[PDB]
Amino acid sequence: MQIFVKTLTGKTITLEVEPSDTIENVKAKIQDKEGIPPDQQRLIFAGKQLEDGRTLSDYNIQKESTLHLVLRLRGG
Amino acid sequence: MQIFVKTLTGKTITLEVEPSDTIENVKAKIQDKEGIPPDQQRLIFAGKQLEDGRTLSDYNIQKESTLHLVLRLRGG
Amino acid sequence: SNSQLNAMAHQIQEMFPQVPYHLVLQDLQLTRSVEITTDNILEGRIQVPFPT
Repeated sequence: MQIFVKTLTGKTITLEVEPSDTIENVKAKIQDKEGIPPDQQRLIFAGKQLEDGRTLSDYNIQKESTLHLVLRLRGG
Repeated sequence: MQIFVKTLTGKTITLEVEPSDTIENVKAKIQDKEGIPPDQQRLIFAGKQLEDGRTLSDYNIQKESTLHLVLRLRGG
Repeated sequence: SNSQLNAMAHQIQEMFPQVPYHLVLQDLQLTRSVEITTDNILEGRIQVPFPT
């Protein structure tokens, strides 16, 4: 199934994944297309944060769902 | 006596209870009136969370007191 | 103007469908960076919809 990741810049990335895929792997795929480190990649879904050690089936993430990419920079 | 329960939506309901009433029983009333499962009913009073197996007098809850009802949505 | 501020805030509003719009515009004037604004919300710098 294909999903759509929306970036804060208004960019829409299309990713081909399966319900059995892990959140960690999804972010790794984004690093393959964009290059952004998964450590700084906070995946949010409908306002809820997706735990790295989870699957798409855990949050009922279906196809064509919008994945929110949140950034984080703690320097103080 | 009467108590006021306020939800995150701002909605406020008045519940008829007595000091001898148990929190578990009170939340059960909300479960039937609003349809909210007790498993997702988090009753907070004065910053402190109330336990199910406790009475209203256990926390010295007086009449016309406002209780905060927070939901627990997990897996959705 | 607040044109760019609104545009940036609305973007975050789509990410977090449970955050006060006026609070989003608030941090947007302080940090002025969506990379930190949305972060601040997740950390707990922004007040959530709590009854009172």
